[PDB]
Amino acid sequence: VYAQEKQDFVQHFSQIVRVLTEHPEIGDAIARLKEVLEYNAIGGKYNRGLTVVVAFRELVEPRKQDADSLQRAWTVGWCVELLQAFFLVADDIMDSSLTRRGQICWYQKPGVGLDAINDANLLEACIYRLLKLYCREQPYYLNLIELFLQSSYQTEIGQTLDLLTAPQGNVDLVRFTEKRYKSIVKYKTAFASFYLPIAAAMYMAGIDGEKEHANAKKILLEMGEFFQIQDDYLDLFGDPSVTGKIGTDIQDNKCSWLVVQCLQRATPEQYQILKENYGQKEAEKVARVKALYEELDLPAVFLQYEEDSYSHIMALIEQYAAPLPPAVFLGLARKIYK
Amino acid sequence: VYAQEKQDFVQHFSQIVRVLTEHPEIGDAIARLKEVLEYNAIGGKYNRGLTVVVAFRELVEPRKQDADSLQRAWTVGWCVELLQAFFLVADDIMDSSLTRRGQICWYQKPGVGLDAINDANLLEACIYRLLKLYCREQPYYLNLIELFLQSSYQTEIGQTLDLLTAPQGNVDLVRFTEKRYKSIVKYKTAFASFYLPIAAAMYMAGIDGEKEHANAKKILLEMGEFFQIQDDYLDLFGDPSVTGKIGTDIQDNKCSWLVVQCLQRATPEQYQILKENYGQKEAEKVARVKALYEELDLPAVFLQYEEDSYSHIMALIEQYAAPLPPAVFLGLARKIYK
Ligand SMILES: NCCC(O)(P(=O)(O)O)P(=O)(O)O
Ligand SMILES: NCCC(O)(P(=O)(O)O)P(=O)(O)O
Ligand SMILES: [Mg+2]
Ligand SMILES: [Mg+2]
Ligand SMILES: [Mg+2]
Ligand SMILES: [Mg+2]
Ligand SMILES: [Mg+2]
Ligand SMILES: [Mg+2]
Repeated sequence: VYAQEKQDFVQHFSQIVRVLTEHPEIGDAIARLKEVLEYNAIGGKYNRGLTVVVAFRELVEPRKQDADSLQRAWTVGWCVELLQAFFLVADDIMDSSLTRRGQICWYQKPGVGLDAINDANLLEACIYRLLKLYCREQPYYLNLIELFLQSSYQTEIGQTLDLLTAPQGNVDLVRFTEKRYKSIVKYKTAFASFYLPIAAAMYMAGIDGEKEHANAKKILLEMGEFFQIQDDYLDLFGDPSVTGKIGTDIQDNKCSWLVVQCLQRATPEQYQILKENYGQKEAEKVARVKALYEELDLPAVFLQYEEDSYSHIMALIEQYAAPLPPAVFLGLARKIYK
Repeated sequence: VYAQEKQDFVQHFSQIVRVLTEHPEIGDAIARLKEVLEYNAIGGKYNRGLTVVVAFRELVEPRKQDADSLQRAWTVGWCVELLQAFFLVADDIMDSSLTRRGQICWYQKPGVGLDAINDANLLEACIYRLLKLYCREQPYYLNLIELFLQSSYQTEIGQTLDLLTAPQGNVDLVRFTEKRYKSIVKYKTAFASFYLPIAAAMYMAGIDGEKEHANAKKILLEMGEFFQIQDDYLDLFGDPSVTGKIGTDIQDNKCSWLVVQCLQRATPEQYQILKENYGQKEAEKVARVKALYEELDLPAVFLQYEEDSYSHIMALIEQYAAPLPPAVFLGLARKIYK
């Protein structure tokens, strides 16, 4: 059912690679592009890319869903997956991460290293190549170009706020507030992970109205915040065999949802333990932070937050879904809430 | 004269920064964006950015050069400078460079490091922000967006070929051929440094014809090749007080014009010296390579190549300038040939 939706989307990847890797001496760069694409855009759940396709099929009249229109829909879905790949290749370098999607991070691969910086930019370039190849004659062409560009700018502003609040070797507990946290996740995750795929399908369906996009945004940016909060919870308490990646938030001095909650509940003694042990590479210091989170019942605080968040997002769907089919937002809510 | 053209272009930078750095909690990210912009887009000769303005003034009828049209011209000129800044911030990381434009490389700055990866992407994002803010209602809007996107993709393919031919710790003398060299520079430099600013002004002047852009390209890509050959010559034989940067091509195992010329002229003994000493960090090995280049009269070979190249580019101007004013290409030829 959901795995069959997944299978149909994945089966289009081979064609995406062929169209992108189709001049001889430059063939070595194209062979490297193929390796970058295969290593990084394949191995995930493809939820963002699939959201484009599922939303498109639910927003466009079935008699208008011809072979070429569906081809454009899974191409844009794959552009969303490429945008995620570009950001994650770079994010893994800047966060000093080890693994991603069950394998070593592209930059950690022997023979890759900081050449991954240019590889990340190539993934970004592939989006606009695919949009030109498949959507240049469509009335929503410029809307899609501007949407991917604006989503990248917002993510990058978010990444800047994330990195500025997490300086290496500096105590930044005073800056780990709820207000700072909400602004970081709004920009670094909410815009590109949730608004982008639904907005892309909306534009392809000819739904270009400011009011409709603003209403969809009201639901989706709140869903984006939950998704990042769950990502911060899983960084420490998730199973790496399930998440496919090793957590680094504590070592990286990140303004995680966990540290924000810790500081709101900590006694003066607990604050001192957090101050002495946070943002450092020493395994025993990281372990001390985890023990403090468990002492403050942060896993239980997360489960209560997830319940309260799900009800809030469902209340936002009742308020702002119209005139779009509620199934567009309910499908996405089912996939992110566990 | 040329310094007054330069001064007028530089005086618009303060407005570019204000428009880009104009939401409070996110203010810290905006303050970082301002620091990235001031450190990296200021300190150069601004030749690419000025080329847009000079070409625009020479291609557009003076009665059509109103205040708003000129404002759009120096804004696009600054978008070209931003594109260069994005690529150079990243290139300095991947080439392990120390200095640029007379100061330490942005990534080498204490407190910056690999966060410069996101800073480079922010510079790239600023191009499309400025194009939307100043050119969205112009008929050449999409032509400019697609031109900057295509120029970035070609540069990135070029950067891939550059990095693949220069593996760290691997002997790659067999791959340092004239054919490989010509393909690397065509993509990594020629397209974005020479075709882009003239094409941008051409589109702003309403010159959008395939034939006209192809003719301009025939001159400009050849000029781009010369510029990269001079860049490779200056990497070793240039004065860092004049170039503003320290050479790393020998240490980085790069397919430089110098090593290509060395291999074409080397005796079996000289080839062995090059093989033992190229692509390594040891100062005495780098010195041994430089001595071999001087023994093979490569500085004299470069001066003869520069003379032969200047005559060839001037012959290309006589063939392909029409119907554009030859001054458009002659101005650029004067600034790059020393
Ligand atoms: N949002 C980008 C990637 C992350 O979610 P990830 O946990 O590295 O996948 P981050 O926590 O670095 O923000
Ligand atoms: N073209 C990009 C930058 C260079 O010219 P630069 O010498 O680093 O300025 P490269 O030699 O790395 O190609
Ligand atoms: Mg990360
Ligand atoms: Mg991160
Ligand atoms: Mg995370
Ligand atoms: Mg360099
Ligand atoms: Mg380089
Ligand atoms: Mg160089």
